[PDB]
Amino acid sequence: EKTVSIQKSALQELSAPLLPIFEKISVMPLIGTIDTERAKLIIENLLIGVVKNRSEVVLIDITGVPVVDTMVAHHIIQASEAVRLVGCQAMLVGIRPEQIITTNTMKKGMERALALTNREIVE
Amino acid sequence: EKTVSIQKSALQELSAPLLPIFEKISVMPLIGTIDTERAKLIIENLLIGVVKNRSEVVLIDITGVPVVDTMVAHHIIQASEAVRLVGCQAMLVGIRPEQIITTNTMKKGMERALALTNREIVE
Amino acid sequence: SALQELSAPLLPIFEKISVMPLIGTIDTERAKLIIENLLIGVVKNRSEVVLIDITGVPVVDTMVAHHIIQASEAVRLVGCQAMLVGIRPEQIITTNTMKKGMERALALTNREIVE
Amino acid sequence: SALQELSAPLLPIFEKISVMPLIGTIDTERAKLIIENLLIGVVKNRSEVVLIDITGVPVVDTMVAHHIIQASEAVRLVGCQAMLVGIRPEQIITTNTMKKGMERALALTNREIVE
Amino acid sequence: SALQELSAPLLPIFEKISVMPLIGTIDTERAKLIIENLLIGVVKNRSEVVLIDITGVPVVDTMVAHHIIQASEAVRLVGCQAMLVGIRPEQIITTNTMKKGMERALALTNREIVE
Amino acid sequence: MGIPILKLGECLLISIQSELDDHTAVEFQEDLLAKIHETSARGVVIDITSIDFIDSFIAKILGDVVSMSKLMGAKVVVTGIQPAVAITLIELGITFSGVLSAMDLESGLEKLKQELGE
Amino acid sequence: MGIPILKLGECLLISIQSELDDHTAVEFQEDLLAKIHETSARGVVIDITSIDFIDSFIAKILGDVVSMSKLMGAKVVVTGIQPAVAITLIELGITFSGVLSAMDLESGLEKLKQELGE
Amino acid sequence: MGIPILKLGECLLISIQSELDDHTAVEFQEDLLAKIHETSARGVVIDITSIDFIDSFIAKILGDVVSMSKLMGAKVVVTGIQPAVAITLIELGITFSGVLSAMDLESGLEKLKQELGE
Repeated sequence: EKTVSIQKSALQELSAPLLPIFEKISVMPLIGTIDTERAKLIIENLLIGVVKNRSEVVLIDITGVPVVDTMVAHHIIQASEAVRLVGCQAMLVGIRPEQIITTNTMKKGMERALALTNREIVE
Repeated sequence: EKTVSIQKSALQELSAPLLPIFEKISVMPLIGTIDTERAKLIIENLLIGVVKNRSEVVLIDITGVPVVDTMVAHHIIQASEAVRLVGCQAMLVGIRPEQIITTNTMKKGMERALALTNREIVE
Repeated sequence: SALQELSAPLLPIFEKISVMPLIGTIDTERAKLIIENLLIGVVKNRSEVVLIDITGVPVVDTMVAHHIIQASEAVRLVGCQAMLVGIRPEQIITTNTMKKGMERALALTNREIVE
Repeated sequence: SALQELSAPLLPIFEKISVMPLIGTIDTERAKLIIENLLIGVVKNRSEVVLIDITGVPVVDTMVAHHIIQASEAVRLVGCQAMLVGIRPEQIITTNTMKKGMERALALTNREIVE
Repeated sequence: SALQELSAPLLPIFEKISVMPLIGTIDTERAKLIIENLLIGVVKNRSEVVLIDITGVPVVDTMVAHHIIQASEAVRLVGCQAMLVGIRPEQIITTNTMKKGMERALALTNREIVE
Repeated sequence: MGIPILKLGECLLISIQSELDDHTAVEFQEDLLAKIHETSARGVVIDITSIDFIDSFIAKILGDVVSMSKLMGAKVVVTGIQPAVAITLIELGITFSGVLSAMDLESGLEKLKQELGE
Repeated sequence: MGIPILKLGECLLISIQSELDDHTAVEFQEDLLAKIHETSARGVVIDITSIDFIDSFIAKILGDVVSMSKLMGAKVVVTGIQPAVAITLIELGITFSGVLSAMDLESGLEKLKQELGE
Repeated sequence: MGIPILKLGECLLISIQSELDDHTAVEFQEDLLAKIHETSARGVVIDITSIDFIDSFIAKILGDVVSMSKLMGAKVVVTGIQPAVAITLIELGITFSGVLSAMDLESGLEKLKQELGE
């Protein structure tokens, strides 16, 4: 575990499609991975940034700290616009001891991404 | 002890943005990861078979074996007819000891990706 | 076993093929070529949706998807499985699902559907 | 043997029956009815155009023809032979051949074909 | 006497060739290319009306026919003989007559002859 | 004899009957090209419906006179290949692409005729 | 230090003067791709009008910077090739297809803007 | 050997990489004014984005061809002046009136193609 466990810290990507930049969080759910938003908000304004998905549709589960995940969803209203939260699993939404826009699936988020910035899918 | 090596293979996501398919790879293009293509192909027939975007813009660099990565571009003609290849690097294309569709970036890739599925993004 | 399962509509003859894992079943090449001029039909879908796997017989399979083109319209291998694309040590048109290859079939031969 | 000669197109899902006219092969009742709910098919063809003749089968082949009408809709027999219709004590829409049973099947579900 | 030919009609230059069966006259592609770049060269003709035949190597003549595409624009061999092609031991465009070899050359500059 | 050439409406519906000899094909090879040179045409429709056996040099000669009349400026087609002669082309590795095959002499006419003006 | 790049509305340009060695080109081959990373592009236009002789290894380099710049996304136009470079020296082991050659730099743009970018 | 000057459609796009001394400046001065009479032209776009330091013995040579070309019969534009070199131009003090410079070679050709020969 010399350089494998630190190269895999550089695996919280941010692919850059059409103007809403979307993310793909597969598996890094522990508290030690604080950088899933720190390597988002830094590189948010780096390119031209508008409303950003998260797309955590295959992830189980956040343990007891959504402070790093869903409290900071109010903090990308600052640099960028109002982020979504695409496709929570059924075991994930059960964890509610304690708003934000969400979407059932990944393609429907892009259906209302362009409704925000006034675009459609024609032809 | 060695739980780092598990969940190192399964970080090649296949999110479906507007239903062609999307993908993204980081810098791990070694020959031991044959799942860079055989885990994108088992899902390719599962969801809709229209054009794939690999988007390997951060991958520096492949070592000496692109015949597992550029033989599949002539092999997702099977079960998907199609394929592109988005944003190579300079030292990456420096490896040419020896067609398919390529594009500079994703926001110009997604334009002609919707040409094959015969749709526009306007207004 | 005389099983070939032609089931041919108006112009496009096609085929439904389960596991037939021997070169002794070469008659799916013989009966397919002989039926190609017994009716005037130019498109041939293939539909190998449930077939895994094959090792040493694409020499019958791909070449019979090559020598129809010298007698009719081109063919389309429909639904090559995920455990089949890796075994390609050596083109044509093809597709993914059976009903959408048929939708592509009329477009090459001057026909469309309406509702 | 254990075989299902059933392709999977759109809503006119059809079938093909070659010569297996023995009552032990009840899977043509099983692997059609149990596949019927797995994909939404409204109308349904048979195309038993080859096998001659039928003696102890067709009560199965007509209980299949009335376990689909109560399952979804509109089974239809396609092209019975000449010896096959000798003494049938046992309705169902039928037709003459496969290319024209489909156009009486698309027209049943209010869908059309132009050019 | 060193003379091979040239002409220069409206936009597309073209070149005549009478019978001269040898290889040592490589000037017919030298004097072609040193003048094709002078004026604004577009598609050009060869017109082997009287040429019977080049003996063993028109590879020098037919690979330079590729190399006009990299210089300015494509080329066309107008009216080969029935014996000049008579054995082919080894693409480009061609036409049988000069009167329609010129006609589908003005289409390559998108021009048509109205009355 | 044996090989007629008809010259119908800037098209050559040349047929091929039950002939076998490669020497007859060499006798045939000059007859097709010297016709289309002396009589200017634009598309040749060969027809090999009768032949069921071929030598290896026949596939070379019929592999020639398709590429021969292509170089003379004619979009030559091949109409009505039998199954058994199409069986023995999967072993002899000829590469009949760009030859524009057809189905029969009826549909083989308008398929070439749609590729020329009309 | 002699090879400029003067990009013009997502369409680059390349001037090339008289070279004498392939050690110049290896320092040059990295410079073209380093520019096409820094800016977006649709077609680079290489101009080699001022060259009358070419080293055979340099032809391997200029035949490579086509395919180094195809993968980045942009097209290429090798405009204004002289006779004496082309006639007996580009008969070597090239595979020049899909190259879209031109005649001069003014018309070389309108053989690219007619295809891509407009 | 020399400063690479190309041509575009009815315009000239001269680009400067670097210099040596006044001897290269008079050699470039003899290059441009001869070429603009060696062919026909109406607009020169001088690119000096790659220069960060210019001596007073050189700025008059770029003060010459910015005004000797107007009398020659073509309007000129010197796009992309660096901020380091732009200080010592007017710290010397020479007005570039009638020049109408721009920021980059794309936007430099916007005004010149608009103004003369719309």
